[PDB]
Amino acid sequence: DRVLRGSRLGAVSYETDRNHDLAPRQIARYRTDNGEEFEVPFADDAEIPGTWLCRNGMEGTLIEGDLPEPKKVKPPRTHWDMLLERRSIEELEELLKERLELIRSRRRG
Amino acid sequence: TLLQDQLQSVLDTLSEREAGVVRLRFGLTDGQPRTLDEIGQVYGVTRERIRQIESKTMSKLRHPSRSQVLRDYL
DNA sequence: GGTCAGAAAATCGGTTGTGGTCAGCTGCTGCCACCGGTTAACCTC
Repeated sequence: DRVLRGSRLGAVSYETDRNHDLAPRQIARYRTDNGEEFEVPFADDAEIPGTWLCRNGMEGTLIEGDLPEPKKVKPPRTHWDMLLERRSIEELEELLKERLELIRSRRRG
Repeated sequence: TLLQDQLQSVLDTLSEREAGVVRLRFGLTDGQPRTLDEIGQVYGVTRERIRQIESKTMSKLRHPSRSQVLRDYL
């Protein structure tokens, strides 16, 4: 009545699992913020980046102090800055001093 | 699997220099083929001598006297 | 009535050489995916 066909997106090879003449491997070590080593077996002919994602949840950096670069991180959209893009310093400071005078006359009496 | 074993036997029916030449030519020992002058460097003769040996060995393998067991593996 | 000596094969191996061909590499060539500004369409201050 209803017989179909189908396959998952992937092909299957047929090799032999030899365990001696493998590719030469360098073992690299990374580290997260919370002291979590994650041993990464690379190739021996392989560039080692300073940072690498781990199962710990974050991009764990290298265990070396060779590449400590923290530079390119900033919040591009702060409410203060997008306030500054539409409101001027004297207008904002006038509003601030008016509300300060109001709360001085309210709390003081 | 039987093809791999029959290939190993027929490859070992010939001598070791041309055997390792074919193995390095096709990556049957490591999965990575080599250049002709690379095989000539790791053996000890020039790459053109290597090419002559390779061509005549390929003809010897192509001969029916050794192609009997691989005639209909396709 | 032997006797080194030369000519000429073939055979493994360099060589040179050279020619081409292709893997790939990579700066233009140009098209293609978000991003949002604007421009004629709906509800009544």
